Amino acid sequence: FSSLSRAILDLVQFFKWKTVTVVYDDSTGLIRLQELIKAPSRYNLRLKIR
Amino acid sequence: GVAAIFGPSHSSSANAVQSICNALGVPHIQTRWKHQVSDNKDSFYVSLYPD
Repeated sequence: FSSLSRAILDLVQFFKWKTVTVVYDDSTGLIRLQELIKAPSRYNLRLKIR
Repeated sequence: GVAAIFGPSHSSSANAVQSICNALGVPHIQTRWKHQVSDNKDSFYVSLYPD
């Protein structure tokens, strides 16, 4: 998930999004998507984690 | 022959000692935080570090 989190981040820029709503199921899923959560630090996304 | 095991104090090591202490019956007293997965059916452990 160092590569899968960069692949999901390429689809939220090819589709030109600004507000995503990342939904996981268990607490390990934050580690599986930590390259997507750190994205508003440099890009123009707006995360709402549920 | 012991009565309690006071933790190896690390997330990769405490999960291995917890499943031993759950098996043999002896309590396992933890003093640090540990990622406890949702389907870990263990009962012989306490954690004194604040959740």
